[PDB]
Amino acid sequence: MVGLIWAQATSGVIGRGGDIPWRLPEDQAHFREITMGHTIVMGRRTWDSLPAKVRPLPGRRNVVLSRQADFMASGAEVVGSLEEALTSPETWVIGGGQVYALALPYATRCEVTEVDIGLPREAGDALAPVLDETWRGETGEWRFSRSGLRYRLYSYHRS
Ligand SMILES: NC(=O)C1=CN([C@@H]2O[C@H](COP(=O)(O)OP(=O)(O)OC[C@H]3O[C@@H](n4cnc5c(N)ncnc54)[C@H](OP(=O)(O)O)[C@@H]3O)[C@@H](O)[C@H]2O)C=CC1
Ligand SMILES: CCc1nc(N)nc(N)c1C#C[C@H](C)c1cc(OC)cc(-c2ccc(C(=O)O)cc2)c1
Repeated sequence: MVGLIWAQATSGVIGRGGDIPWRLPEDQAHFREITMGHTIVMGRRTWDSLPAKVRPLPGRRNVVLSRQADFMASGAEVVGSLEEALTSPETWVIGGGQVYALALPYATRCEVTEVDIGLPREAGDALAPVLDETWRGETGEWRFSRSGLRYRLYSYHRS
């Protein structure tokens, strides 16, 4: 089972300028709940965006995709191909834009957080993948953050 997990603005934006363009603690707990104890796979750019205190993400086997055979990352398994990255029975792909696109055909689950923020797409943004009709989805009820942000969770499956 390969799953994708991401948080997006309604527009589809998941990243801009190498960061996630909002703060949503409740989403972080959700992310932790889904991924804990499992292998997580991420692109090198997403690995870089992790704060040092949380790099590698603890309690998870961190796998980082890079075409750089040189690339070093303490606490992470650096691999040069997707095949090398998806060798765990339950694998969660945690970003970013490039790697969601690469892993999407391998995926049978998506766990999506939608953030109700005004954030129209700009050229060069990292974007969420588009889920087509092969997917079946359940839409969660809207929640309000601490904070000021409305958000909701989707669970998507295909067999
Ligand atoms: N909102 C969310 O849920 C999330 C948001 N983000 C955001 O996403 C953005 C980063 O995503 P993105 O810019 O798309 O970059 P990625 O995080 O997807 O990493 C891209 C890198 O992955 C490596 N790579 C890509 N394809 C391959 C391949 N086929 N084989 C081997 N290595 C490969 C390369 O690393 P190299 O260049 O070293 O070869 C490439 O530069 C940031 O803004 C981040 O904050 C990230 C995760 C989740
Ligand atoms: C929490 C954000 C997030 N939400 C969802 N639903 N899917 C995702 N794939 C990511 C993501 C991501 C990137 C890798 C990221 C960036 C970041 O910048 C501060 C922090 C985290 C992060 C995730 C979990 C934990 C934790 O378990 O304590 C800490 C930091 C994770």
